[PDB]
Amino acid sequence: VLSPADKTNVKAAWGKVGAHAGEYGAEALERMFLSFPTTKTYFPHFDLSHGSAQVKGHGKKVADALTNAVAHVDDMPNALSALSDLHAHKLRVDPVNFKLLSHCLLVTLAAHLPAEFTPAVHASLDKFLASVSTVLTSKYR
Amino acid sequence: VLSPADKTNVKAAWGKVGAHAGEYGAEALERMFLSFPTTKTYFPHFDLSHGSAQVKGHGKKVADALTNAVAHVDDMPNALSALSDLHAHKLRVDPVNFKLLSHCLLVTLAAHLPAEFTPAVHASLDKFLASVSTVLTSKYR
Amino acid sequence: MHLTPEEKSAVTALWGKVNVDEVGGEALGRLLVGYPWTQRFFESFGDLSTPDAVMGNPKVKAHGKKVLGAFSDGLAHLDNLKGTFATLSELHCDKLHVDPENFRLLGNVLVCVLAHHFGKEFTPPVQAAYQKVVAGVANALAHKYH
Amino acid sequence: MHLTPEEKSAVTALWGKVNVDEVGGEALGRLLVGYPWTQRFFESFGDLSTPDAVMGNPKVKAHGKKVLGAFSDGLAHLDNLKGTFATLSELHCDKLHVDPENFRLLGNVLVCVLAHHFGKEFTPPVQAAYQKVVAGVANALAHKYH
Ligand code: HEM
Ligand code: HEM
Ligand code: HEM
Ligand code: HEM
Repeated sequence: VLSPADKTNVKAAWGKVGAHAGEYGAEALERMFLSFPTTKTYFPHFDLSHGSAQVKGHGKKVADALTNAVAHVDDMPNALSALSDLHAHKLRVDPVNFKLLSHCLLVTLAAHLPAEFTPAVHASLDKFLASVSTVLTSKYR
Repeated sequence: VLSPADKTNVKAAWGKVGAHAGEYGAEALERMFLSFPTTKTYFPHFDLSHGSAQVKGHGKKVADALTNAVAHVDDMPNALSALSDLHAHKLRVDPVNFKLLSHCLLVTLAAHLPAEFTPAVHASLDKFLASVSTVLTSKYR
Repeated sequence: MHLTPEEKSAVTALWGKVNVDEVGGEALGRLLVGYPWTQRFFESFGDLSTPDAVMGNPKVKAHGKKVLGAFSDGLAHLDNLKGTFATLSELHCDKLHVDPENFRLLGNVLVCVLAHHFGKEFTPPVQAAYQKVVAGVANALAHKYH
Repeated sequence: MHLTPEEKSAVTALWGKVNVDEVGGEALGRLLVGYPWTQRFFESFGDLSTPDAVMGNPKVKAHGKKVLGAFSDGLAHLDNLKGTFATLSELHCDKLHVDPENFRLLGNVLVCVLAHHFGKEFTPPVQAAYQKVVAGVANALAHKYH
């Protein structure tokens, strides 16, 4: 569970992301594709080339969803229900891949927010992504 | 989330274990130690040799806790508070390990409850062990 | 493999007693039921709405036999699973888009089916050797992913 | 260890810019803070009650530097990690009883640390090379477990 501290940490670091969320979402995806190539099996229909608009497009959607979870940090299960259903029933992404993306998202933020990416913030952001992943995977079976 | 069918399946299967749970606890550990030798890092103080009373006793302890969990399948979080505490703040076993013991437990049940280990029951027990795993690692951070 | 002559013989000897037809259909079926998301690759098989519908689906059973067959033949090249599954590794990557994590789910299901079938015979030391093989197989199959 | 020549040059060029003293302390400190369960091996280190207590603990800093010291040496023998890390693997197993999963957590933390420090210089492709490396090191450190 996320503590008040965590909550403050996340709103703060995400606060800084602001308008770059979309681009950071795209970048986390590319990092993931390059470091964990097995994740590509889920996007056979995508142009995964550098600067692919499909990836750009996708990065934004993911960032929008994270932004929405931050806005509803106290009711994530409900704020993300629809996305939980989609992933459980249609996409059927194996659960292990959530940890991979989470990891690439953390690397992206670190790379962009040197001043805010403190030990404390890092830990809060990691618990946060773990919680988002748990929600998205809750309806799998 | 354990469905009513699941809770039923579990109570039935565990029902058949009966007076052998302790022996099955012991057997699951032995299978874990041999198949996943990295798990032995948590028991440096034990005699991990076949038929060790240390291993036997621990086997009962684990079995017993599972029993208590089946019994309170509706209130696991509460039924296992203390155990969740112990593991998070004292033992501090890495979360990956819970999946290994869970697996050795299925294998043991399967080998001992042929008739009862149907495909539907297998699925239920797995979810159950997963739930139990979540509970035991919920206070880690 | 990092199989001990003793470990090799145990694997080999139990296998000799296996009905691939039955074990193949049961392993794949149990997979589809325990880990529902693996069904994303078998939409064309039909109705997998229930344990019963999965366990009974002939397409499932027949796919199961094909998979354990290939597995079975790999046990004959236990000293080069890599070379034995190379082509199958590319296929799974490039044509099927199967996440290699699935190879590990199956392996574990396989072990549960064997324990199920052999009871007593499937001892801790025997499971230990099989765990090494299933892992080995999954690694070989995942080897050509890029 | 599938390090292409170009991946190896990239690992090496960046490693040239690292202050192992500093990176070592940050990586270790951050692990104890992010995954507090890992604190189980350091009860003799004193106060690890808060982030500042961990990050600033002279013992954590000193150990971090030692750990990264051994890692840096590993980077000079990318060809023979197993050999390079063999006595250490044995020690971690037999004397320290350190669950190898700990080696993979540290690797991920380390990647975040390099990202933190190098910013934009830690490109998608450089991260992918480092990912292969931390995994190879974790594997080498676990090779002697039994
Ligand atoms: C916290 C992590 C994740 C978030 C917030 C997330 C969110 C989303 C969102 C918002 C969409 C678009 C749905 C729509 O069409 O409106 C989506 C689609 C998708 N996601 Fe997830 N996702 C996550 C993890 C993953 C992972 C780890 C994978 C696989 C490696 C994945 C694979 C997919 C796929 C294949 C689609 C469909 C894309 C398309 O066809 O356009 N997702 N996700
Ligand atoms: C299925 C999940 C598990 C359950 C229900 C469980 C239950 C228990 C119980 C009932 C105890 C004894 C408490 C006491 O001594 O009063 C215990 C202790 C312990 N458990 Fe857990 N356990 C689980 C998973 C694990 C795993 C996966 C590991 C490590 C591989 C582990 C490591 C330990 C250790 C090292 C002890 C203390 C041993 C001793 O010094 O006596 N547990 N656990
Ligand atoms: C022990 C691991 C496995 C082995 C040895 C194996 C082997 C095979 C073989 C020999 C084929 C025949 C296709 C051909 O030659 O054209 C095949 C096809 C296929 N496999 Fe795998 N497989 C394994 C695991 C899996 C898993 C776990 C999945 C998904 C859950 C999967 C999904 C498929 C699919 C979708 C096909 C194509 C069947 C069709 O054409 O309808 N495989 N596999
Ligand atoms: C890159 C991975 C690692 C490397 C290269 C490494 C290297 C080392 C070295 C060189 C030593 C000193 C050996 C000696 O005392 O003779 C050491 C000791 C130690 N390591 Fe590791 N280490 C690694 C990861 C870890 C992790 C992740 C943990 C725990 C989470 C850990 C726990 C310990 C402990 C507890 C000691 C002994 C400290 C003491 O003196 O009391 N190591 N390690």
